[PDB]
Amino acid sequence: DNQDLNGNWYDFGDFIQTTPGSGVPVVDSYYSLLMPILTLTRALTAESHVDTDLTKPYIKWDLLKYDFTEERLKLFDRYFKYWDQTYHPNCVNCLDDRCILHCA
Amino acid sequence: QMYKQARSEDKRAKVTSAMQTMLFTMLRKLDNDALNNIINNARDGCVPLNIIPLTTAAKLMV
Amino acid sequence: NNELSPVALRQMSCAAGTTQTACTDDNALAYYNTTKGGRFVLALLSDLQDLKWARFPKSDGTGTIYTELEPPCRFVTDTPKGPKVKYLYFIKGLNNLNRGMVLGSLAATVRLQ
Ligand code: BEF
Ligand SMILES: [Mg+2]
Ligand SMILES: [Zn+2]
Repeated sequence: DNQDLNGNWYDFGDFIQTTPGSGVPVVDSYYSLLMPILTLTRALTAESHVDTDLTKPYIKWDLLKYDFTEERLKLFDRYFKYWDQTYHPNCVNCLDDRCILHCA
Repeated sequence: QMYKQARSEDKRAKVTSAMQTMLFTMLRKLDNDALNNIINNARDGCVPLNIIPLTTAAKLMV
Repeated sequence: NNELSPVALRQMSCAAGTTQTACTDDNALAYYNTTKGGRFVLALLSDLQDLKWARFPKSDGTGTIYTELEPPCRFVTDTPKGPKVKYLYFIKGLNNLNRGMVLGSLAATVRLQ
């Protein structure tokens, strides 16, 4: 509720100050509450284009490609950079059944 | 109870010879010039199955 | 009004280690959270600048454990009596919430510039 519908932020009244270089953004009820809206509104539909531009044509992928692990780890860094929990693109490296549910 | 152990083995030999007569008739049908040309351009030899009829088939049904 | 740690924490005691091996009897200091669960110290500090692992004592009998550290971040941490440099390593594997409570308690309620 402190980010209007343009992306601008604005209540800095419950923030503390530390030594520069060590700041801790706590984003865990911001991403989790927002999650069901990221697929209803189809947010990441501009990532299928040739420069992430909704005007330029689609990306023509190699037809024999099936891994997509180096592009799954680059989509996590671009939008969920400060989400502090290990993300396993292939859930065969997960640690229990509460990690499979997180990483899937 | 021994006629029934015989019956079943005779039957086990009639299905074991029917799947064999299939997996060797659906194999003589692979234009192995257009199929060994994508298993070769593959990084390790694994390809998705959804692109085999799409790039190595001779007939189309619409 | 999401507030971080609306109630403060306490406790500072015991030791930890500097030489994965040594941790002879007294090395560095552990900070906070008796942790309802039992004992879970959130953060760690030191008077020195060399600490790889730390056998920080804990309850029961198997209290010995390698409470190792990670790349630190130092602060002036001016003691009210005078200046004193203290390098803050965080417990390996701490999450952004706990490092918020720790930082909030030892900075806003303590004398740091
Ligand atoms: F988030 Be308000 F400025 F208390
Ligand atoms: Mg507000
Ligand atoms: Zn996982």
